[PDB]
Amino acid sequence: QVQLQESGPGLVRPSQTLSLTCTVSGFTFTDFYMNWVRQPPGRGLEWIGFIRDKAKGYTTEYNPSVKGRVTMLVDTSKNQFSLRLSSVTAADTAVYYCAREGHTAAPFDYWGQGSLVTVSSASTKGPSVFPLAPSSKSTSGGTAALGCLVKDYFPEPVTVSWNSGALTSGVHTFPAVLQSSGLYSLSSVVTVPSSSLGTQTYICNVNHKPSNTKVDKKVE
Amino acid sequence: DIQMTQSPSSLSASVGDRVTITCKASQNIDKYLNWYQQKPGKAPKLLIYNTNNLQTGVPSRFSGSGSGTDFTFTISSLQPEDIATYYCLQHISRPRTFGQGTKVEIKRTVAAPSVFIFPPSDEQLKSGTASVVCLLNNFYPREAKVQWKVDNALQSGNSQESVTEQDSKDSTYSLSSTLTLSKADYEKHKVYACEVTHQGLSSPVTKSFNR
Amino acid sequence: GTSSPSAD
Repeated sequence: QVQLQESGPGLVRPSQTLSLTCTVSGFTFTDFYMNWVRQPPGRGLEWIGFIRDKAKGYTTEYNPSVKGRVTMLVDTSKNQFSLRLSSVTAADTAVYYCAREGHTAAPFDYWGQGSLVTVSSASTKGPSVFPLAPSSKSTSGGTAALGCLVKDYFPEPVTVSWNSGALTSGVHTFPAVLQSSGLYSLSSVVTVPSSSLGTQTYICNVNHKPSNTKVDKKVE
Repeated sequence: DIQMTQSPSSLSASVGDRVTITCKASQNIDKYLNWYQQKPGKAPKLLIYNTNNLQTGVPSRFSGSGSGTDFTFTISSLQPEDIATYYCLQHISRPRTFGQGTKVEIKRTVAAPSVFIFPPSDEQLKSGTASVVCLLNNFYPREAKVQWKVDNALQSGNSQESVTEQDSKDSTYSLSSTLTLSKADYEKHKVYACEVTHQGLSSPVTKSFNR
Repeated sequence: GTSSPSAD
């Protein structure tokens, strides 16, 4: 089980320094290079650079596109690679990935989940969670729809799971919309059997990492 | 830098079709051209490396060819789970550069939405705001019209909607429309309705509730 | 390792 995981998404102020960590396990990470690639929301991919392996002393190559603002580190005692990008601007808002170089199949054979970093001077705001209860007005051929409304947060993203990860089938976690206030709202809905509404419990687990706000809400 | 240009930028095909995407480099890249598949919200995944080598576990329906400046990626028989954006990537020299990507979408038969409506929660009402949610589940095609009615008066400028990406199993779309009013405004009317019109519906479907 | 010529 090769695993890569970027540190949590969140805000960076303009002209300040973005910092991320890429925590790895399941392979001899000191035998492979590690790349960083980013993807500006709604745009394509950009290779930022790579850090080499133990044999090469972890020397680096960066894209001239970020020329001089980026450094890439390793802390072998922590199974971690780090990315630092200084003096950020609006252009640096993106989902940042660490991607293993690989050996035969290369480059980028394994990727982390990615971490959205938003450049902004605004303050973070954790969401409110309200239930969308199943009812007669949400009844279709024996199935029932239910969900949770996740409102008034900034910035993206928010993570929603159901029953701590045990419920994944039939879930629709809609793209957020931007409200007039500048805050985002989303709904996450699940269609289940109407017959077991009385015996099964459904809980939406909402995690707005940028604000370290975790909310659990039972949908009755 | 080597610039990579992909074509087309997007396309729609039926399950079973042969799909061919092209990638051109501004200058030679020998064989060092890889292809990645990415689904909305998920990281890219390596499918093919160095023109035509399938990554372990990748289905045999994917393949690639070409050399020098001109390359192709082919899905022999498109499957529903294959909808994504596909990127080419040259790595003969630094900086490594990606194509702009090709979004592969599926056309299928018409599927009507199942419509659900949700009144505002007591919790939210407590707060001072009243959101009413209309859900349209699993329809195709993506084009659909929602119309909010509050005692038969067509509403304007108090709702927001968003549509999902295409489903990887049934190739459908879902849409959520949210009407937001103040509690005060919410407690002025009785019948809150969501009118859905869609190609898979003989006549518009309504879902409403009396406050 | 890498088989990529741009790695080194």
